[PDB]
Amino acid sequence: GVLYVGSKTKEGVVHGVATVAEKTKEQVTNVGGAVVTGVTAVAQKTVEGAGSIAAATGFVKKDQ
Amino acid sequence: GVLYVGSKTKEGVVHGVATVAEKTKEQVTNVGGAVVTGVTAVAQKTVEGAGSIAAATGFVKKDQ
Amino acid sequence: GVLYVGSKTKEGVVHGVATVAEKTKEQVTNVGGAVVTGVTAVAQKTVEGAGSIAAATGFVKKDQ
Amino acid sequence: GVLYVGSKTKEGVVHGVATVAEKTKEQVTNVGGAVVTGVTAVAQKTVEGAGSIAAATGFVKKDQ
Amino acid sequence: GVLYVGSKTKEGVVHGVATVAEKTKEQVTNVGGAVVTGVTAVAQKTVEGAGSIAAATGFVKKDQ
Amino acid sequence: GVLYVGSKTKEGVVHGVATVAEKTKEQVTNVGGAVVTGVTAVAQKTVEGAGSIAAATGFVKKDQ
Amino acid sequence: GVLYVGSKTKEGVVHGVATVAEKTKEQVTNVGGAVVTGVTAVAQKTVEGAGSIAAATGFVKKDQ
Amino acid sequence: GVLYVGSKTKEGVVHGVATVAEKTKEQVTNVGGAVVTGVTAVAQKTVEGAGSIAAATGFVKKDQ
Amino acid sequence: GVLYVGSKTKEGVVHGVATVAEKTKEQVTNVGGAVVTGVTAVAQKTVEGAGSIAAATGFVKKDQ
Amino acid sequence: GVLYVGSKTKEGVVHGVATVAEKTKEQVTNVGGAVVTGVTAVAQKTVEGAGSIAAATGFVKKDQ
Amino acid sequence: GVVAAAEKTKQGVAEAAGKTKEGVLYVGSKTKEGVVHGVATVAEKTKEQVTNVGGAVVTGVTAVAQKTVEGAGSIAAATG
Amino acid sequence: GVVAAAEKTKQGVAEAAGKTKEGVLYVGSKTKEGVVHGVATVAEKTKEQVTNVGGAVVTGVTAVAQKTVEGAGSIAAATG
Amino acid sequence: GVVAAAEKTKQGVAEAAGKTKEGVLYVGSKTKEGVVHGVATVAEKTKEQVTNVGGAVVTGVTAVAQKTVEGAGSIAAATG
Amino acid sequence: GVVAAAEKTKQGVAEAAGKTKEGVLYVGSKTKEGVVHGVATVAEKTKEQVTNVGGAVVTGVTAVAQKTVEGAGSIAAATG
Amino acid sequence: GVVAAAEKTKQGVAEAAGKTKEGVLYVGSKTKEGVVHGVATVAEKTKEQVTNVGGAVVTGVTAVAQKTVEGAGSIAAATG
Amino acid sequence: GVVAAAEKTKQGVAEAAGKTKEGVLYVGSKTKEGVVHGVATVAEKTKEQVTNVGGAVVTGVTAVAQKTVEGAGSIAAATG
Amino acid sequence: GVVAAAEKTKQGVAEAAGKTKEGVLYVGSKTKEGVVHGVATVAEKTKEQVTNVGGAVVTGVTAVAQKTVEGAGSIAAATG
Amino acid sequence: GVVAAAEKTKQGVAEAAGKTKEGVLYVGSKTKEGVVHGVATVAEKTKEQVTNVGGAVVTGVTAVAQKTVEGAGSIAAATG
Amino acid sequence: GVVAAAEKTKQGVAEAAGKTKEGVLYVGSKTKEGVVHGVATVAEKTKEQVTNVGGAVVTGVTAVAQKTVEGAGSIAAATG
Amino acid sequence: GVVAAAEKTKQGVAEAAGKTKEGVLYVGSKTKEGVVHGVATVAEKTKEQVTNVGGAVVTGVTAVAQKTVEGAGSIAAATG
Repeated sequence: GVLYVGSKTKEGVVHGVATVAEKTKEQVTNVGGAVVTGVTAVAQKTVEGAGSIAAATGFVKKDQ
Repeated sequence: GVLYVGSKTKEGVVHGVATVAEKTKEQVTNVGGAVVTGVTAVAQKTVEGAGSIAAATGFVKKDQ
Repeated sequence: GVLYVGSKTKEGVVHGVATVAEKTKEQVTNVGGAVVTGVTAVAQKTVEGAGSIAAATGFVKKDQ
Repeated sequence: GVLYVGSKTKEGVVHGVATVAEKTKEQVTNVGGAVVTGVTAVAQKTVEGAGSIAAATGFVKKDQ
Repeated sequence: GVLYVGSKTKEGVVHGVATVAEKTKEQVTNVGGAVVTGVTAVAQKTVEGAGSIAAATGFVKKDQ
Repeated sequence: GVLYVGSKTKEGVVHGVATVAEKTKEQVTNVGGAVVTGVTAVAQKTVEGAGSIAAATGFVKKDQ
Repeated sequence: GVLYVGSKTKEGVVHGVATVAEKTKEQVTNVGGAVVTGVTAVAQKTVEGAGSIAAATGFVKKDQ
Repeated sequence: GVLYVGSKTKEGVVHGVATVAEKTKEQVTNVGGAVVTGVTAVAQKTVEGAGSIAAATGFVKKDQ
Repeated sequence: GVLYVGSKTKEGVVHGVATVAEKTKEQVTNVGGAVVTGVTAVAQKTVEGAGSIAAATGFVKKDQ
Repeated sequence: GVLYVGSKTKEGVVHGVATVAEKTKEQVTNVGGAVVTGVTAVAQKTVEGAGSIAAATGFVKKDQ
Repeated sequence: GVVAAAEKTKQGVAEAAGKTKEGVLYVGSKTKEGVVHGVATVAEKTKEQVTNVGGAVVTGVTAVAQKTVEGAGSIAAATG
Repeated sequence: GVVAAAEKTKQGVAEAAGKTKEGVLYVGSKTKEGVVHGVATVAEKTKEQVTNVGGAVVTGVTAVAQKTVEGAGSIAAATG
Repeated sequence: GVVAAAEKTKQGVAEAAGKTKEGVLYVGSKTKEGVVHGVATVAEKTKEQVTNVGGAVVTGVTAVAQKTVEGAGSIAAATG
Repeated sequence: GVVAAAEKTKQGVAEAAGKTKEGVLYVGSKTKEGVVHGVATVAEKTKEQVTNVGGAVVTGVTAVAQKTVEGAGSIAAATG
Repeated sequence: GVVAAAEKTKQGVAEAAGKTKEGVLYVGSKTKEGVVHGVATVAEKTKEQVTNVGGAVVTGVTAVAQKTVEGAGSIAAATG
Repeated sequence: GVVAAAEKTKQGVAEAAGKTKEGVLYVGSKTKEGVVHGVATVAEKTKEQVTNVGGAVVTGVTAVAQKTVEGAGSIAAATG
Repeated sequence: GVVAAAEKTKQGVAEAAGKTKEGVLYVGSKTKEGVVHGVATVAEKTKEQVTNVGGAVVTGVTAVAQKTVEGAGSIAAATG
Repeated sequence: GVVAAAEKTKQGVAEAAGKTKEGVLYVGSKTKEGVVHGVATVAEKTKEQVTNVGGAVVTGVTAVAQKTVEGAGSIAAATG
Repeated sequence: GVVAAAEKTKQGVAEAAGKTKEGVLYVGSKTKEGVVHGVATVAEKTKEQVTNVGGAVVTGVTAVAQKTVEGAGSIAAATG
Repeated sequence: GVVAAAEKTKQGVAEAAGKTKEGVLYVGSKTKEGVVHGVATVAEKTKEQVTNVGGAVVTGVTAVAQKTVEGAGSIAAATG
């Protein structure tokens, strides 16, 4: 039989994200559009199937 | 038979996200759009099926 | 049988992302478009299937 | 049988991304287009199947 | 049987990307086009199948 | 049987990319075209199959 | 049997790319074309199959 | 059996590319063409198959 | 059996490319053509098969 | 059996390319043609097969 | 002295400050000192025998973090 | 003195400051001192025998982080 | 003195500052001192015998991080 | 003194500053001192015997990071 | 003094500064001091015997990073 | 003094600065001091015997990085 | 003094500066001091015997990086 | 003084500067000092015997990088 | 003084500068000092014997890079 | 003084400069000092014997790069 002593496994992982912002100046003017300027960390693992969205941020959907 | 002694497994995990913002200035003016500027951490694991949205932030949906 | 003593495995992983911004000035003016200017870390692992979007940020979809 | 003692494996990994921006000035004016100017780290691993988008940022889709 | 003692393997990996920008000035004016000027790190590994896009940034798709 | 003691293997890897820009001035004016001027690091490894795009940045697709 | 003690192998690798730009001035005016002026590092390894594009940047596709 | 003690192998590798640009002035005016003026490092290794493009930058495709 | 102790092999490699440009002035005016004026390093190794393009930069394809 | 102790082999390699340009002035005016004036280093090694282009830069293809 | 002033604004913020001194900050930081982790073993037959006479013996997995301000620190000490 | 002033703006921010001194910051930083990790072993028959008389013996996996301000620090010490 | 001023703007920011001194910053940095990692072993029959008389003996996997301000630091010391 | 001024702009930023001194910054930096990593071994029969009398002996995988400000630092010391 | 001024612009930035002094920066830098890595061994029969009397002996894989400000530093020292 | 000025521009940037002094920068740089890497061995029968009396002996894979400000530094020292 | 001025431009940049002094920069640079790498060996039967009496002996793979400011530095030293 | 001026341009850049002094730059540069690399050996039977009495002996693969500011530096030294 | 001026241009650049002094630059440069590389050997039977009494002996592959500011530097020194 | 001027051009560049002094530049340059490379040997039976009494002996592959500012530099020195 199979033995697993002290074994580690990572699948779809995100680890260690550091960010710093000192004395920064930002000016935005948006009209009917998207503007994104932030930290985003996403991890997904799908065994089977379809139509799985892990994350959706800052979007403008206007389908017809 | 199978033995698992002291074994570890990660699947779809997000770990360790650090952020700092000191003395920052931001000015935003939005009209009918999306603006995102924040920390976002998302983790998903789907065995099967479909149509599974883990997270949706800062969006403007106007379907017809 | 198979033995796994002290074995490690990474599949679809993102690790160690550091960012710093000191005394930076940014001015944006968007009209009906996309502007992205932020840290983004994404990790995916799909065994089978289709139609799996891990992350979607700063977009403008106007299908007809 | 197979033995794995102290063995390591990386597949689809992104590791160690450092960025610094000091005293930088940026001015953007966008009309109905895309402008991207940010750190992006993406890692994917697909065993089988199709139609898997790991990340999509700063886009303008207007299909007919 | 096969033994793997202290063995390492990298497949589709991106490691060690450093960037610095001091006292830089940039001015952009875009109309209905794409402009990209940011760090991008992407890693992919596909065992089989098709139609797998790891990353898509700063694009303008207007199919008919 | 095969032994692998302390053996290393790299396949599709990108490692060590350093960039510096001090006191640089850039002025761009784009109309309905593509302009790219940023660091890009991409690594791919495909065992079999087809139609796999690792990265696509700064493009303007208008098929008919 | 085969032994691999302390053996190294590189296949499709890109390593060590350094770039510096001090006090440089650039002025671009594009109309419906492509202009590229940035660091790009790409590494690919394909065992079999076809239709695999590792990277595509700064292009204007208008097929009919 | 075959022994590999301390053996090294490179296949399709690019290593050591250094570039410097001090006090340079460039002025470009493009109309419906391609202009490329940046560092590009590409490495490919294909065991078998066809239709594999490692990198494509600064192009204008208008097939009929 | 074959022994490989401390043996090295290079196949399709590019190594050591240094470039400097001080106080240079360039003025370009392109109409519907290609102009290339940048460092390019490319390395390929193909065991078998066909239709493998390692790199394509600064081109204008208008087939009929 | 064959022994390889401390043996080196180069096949298809390009090594050591240095370039300097100080106080140079260039003025180009292109119409529907190709102009190339940059460093280019290319290395190829093909075991068998056909139709393998390592690099193509600054070209204008208009087949009928 | 420092002076700040915002006028005729829909949104405004005026901040002024004299002498200032920042402090230490630790966000998401890890520190290990004297730690042992990840020890895996597989055996069929193990025999261990220790025989001590008038001495000091330390054995097994062990982590220590001593901090002796005055005097002698030792893991094992045997002074006759 | 420092002076800042914003006028006739829909959004405005005026900040002024005199002497300033920043501090230390640690974000997402790791530090190891005296650490042992990743030790894997496979054996069939193990025999270990230690025989000490009037001495010091240290053995096995061990991590130590000593910091003796005054006096002598030693892992094993045997003074007759 | 420093003076900054923004006028007749929809969005404006005026910042002024006198003397300034930045501080240390550590983002995503790693440091190892006295560390042992990645030790793998495979054996069939292992025998280990230690025999100490009036001495110091250190053995096995070991990591140490000593910092003795005054006095003598030693891993193993045997003074008669 | 330094003076900055922006007028008649939809977006404007005026910044002014006198004396300034930057500080140290570490982003994504690694440092190893006294480290041992990647040690792999395969054997069939191992025998190890140590026999010490009135001396110092150090053996096995070992990492040390000593920093003695005043006094003598030694891994193994045997003074009669 | 330094003076900067932007007028009649849709987007403008005026920055002025007097004396300035930059600082050290480390981005993505690595440093090794006293390190041992990548040691692989394959054997069938190994025998090791050490016999010490009143001396110092150091053996095995070893990494050290000593920094003695005043006094004598030695890996192994045996003074009678 | 330095003076910069931009007028009648859709986008403009005016920067002025007096005395300036840049600092050190390290991006993607590596440094090794006292390092040992890549040691591979294959053997069938190994025998090692050391016999020390009142002396210093150092052996095996070893990396050292000593930095003695005042006093004598030595890997092995044996003073009678 | 230095003076720069841009007028009647859609995009403009005016920069002026007085005295300036650049600093050191290191991008993608490597440095080795006291390093040993790439040592491969194949043998069938190895015998090693060392016999020291009142002396200093150093052997095996060894890398050292000493930097003694005042006093004598030596790998092996044996003063009677 | 230096004067630069651009007028009536769609894109313009005016830069002016007084005294200027550049600094050192290192891009993609390598440096080795005291290094040993690429040593391969194949043997069937190896015998090595060292016998030291009251002397200094250094042997094996060795890399050293000494930098003694005041005092005598030596790899091996034996003063009676 | 220096004067530059561009007028009535779609794209223009005016640069002016007074005194200027360039600095050192190193791009893609290599330097070796005290290095040994590429040593290959094949043998069947090797015997090596060293016998030292009250002297200095250095042997094997060796690379050194000494830099003694004041005092005597020697690889091997034996002063009675 | 120097004067440059471009007028009525679609693209123009006017540059002017006073006193100027260039600096050293090294692109793709190599330098070796005290180096040994490419040493290959094949033998069947090798015997080496060294017997030193109160002297200095250096042997084997050796590279040295000494730089003694004041005092005597020697590879081997034996002063009675």
